[PDB]
Amino acid sequence: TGDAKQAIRHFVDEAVKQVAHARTPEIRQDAEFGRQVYEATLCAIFSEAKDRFCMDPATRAGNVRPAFIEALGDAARATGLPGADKQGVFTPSGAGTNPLYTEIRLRADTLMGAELAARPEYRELQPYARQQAIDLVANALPAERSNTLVEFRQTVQTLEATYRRAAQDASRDEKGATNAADGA
Repeated sequence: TGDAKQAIRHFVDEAVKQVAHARTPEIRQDAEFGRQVYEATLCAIFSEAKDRFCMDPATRAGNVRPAFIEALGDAARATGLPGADKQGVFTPSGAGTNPLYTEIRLRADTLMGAELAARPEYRELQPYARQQAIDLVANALPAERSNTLVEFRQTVQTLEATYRRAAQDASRDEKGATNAADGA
């Protein structure tokens, strides 16, 4: 409770397992629907990537979002994620789906939702479950798609920390008195 970093984190692990097994026999049953989870795995991580950076109150205005969005598009480009290039931006679709991570999210959500989950520690605790949940999807293809998945995975995580670290600097110069960042 005093270190949601480890506590709330371990609660997630359990949930993940339960589902892990739940949707494990189906993936091995047939080699196809498992590959569908690969595309959704990225997309879920992508719409969330943008949403995470966007929602973060410490990153509302000109917090480097423009570049953050393009980076993801560039990174998702090499991956080979289905999509299309519109004007000058690459985008797959509107929110993947998240039918797996959402299931474990519900279990832990109803369990934690406590003061420990309050602390901003839940931030870093982003690749904890994914690393696992996504590991399963890797089972259907832990060879290639895996290399691609593990890449876009760490790529996004570092993309946020790097973009956040920068914005954080701007936040320091933001506070003042008037016209701090109204951009009227």
